Amino acid sequence: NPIDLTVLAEYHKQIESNLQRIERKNQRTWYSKPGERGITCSGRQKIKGKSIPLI
Amino acid sequence: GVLKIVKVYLAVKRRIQPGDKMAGRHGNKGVISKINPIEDMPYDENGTPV
Repeated sequence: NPIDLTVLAEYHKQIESNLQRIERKNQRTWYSKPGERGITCSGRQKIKGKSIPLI
Repeated sequence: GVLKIVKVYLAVKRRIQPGDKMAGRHGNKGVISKINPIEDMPYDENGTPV
């Protein structure tokens, strides 16, 4: 009877597999490719300036 | 890379003030120097101001 952390490896593999499934689904439906027509909108984001003192 | 876009239009109303550029159709430009009241105007003999 030596020491044992097989349940630790199973738990860590379960965490890795569940996180890989969720992140694969999110990176599947957020960086998809639009088809035959192109990007149907535009980003249009612009940043203006401010008056920032320097004390 | 983008999830959703919100587009917001705005509308604003600009009156006139000393500094704007008005000009006829014959090439005679100008910047509005002062903005006088009514009673400091040259009126004719009938009373109507200019």
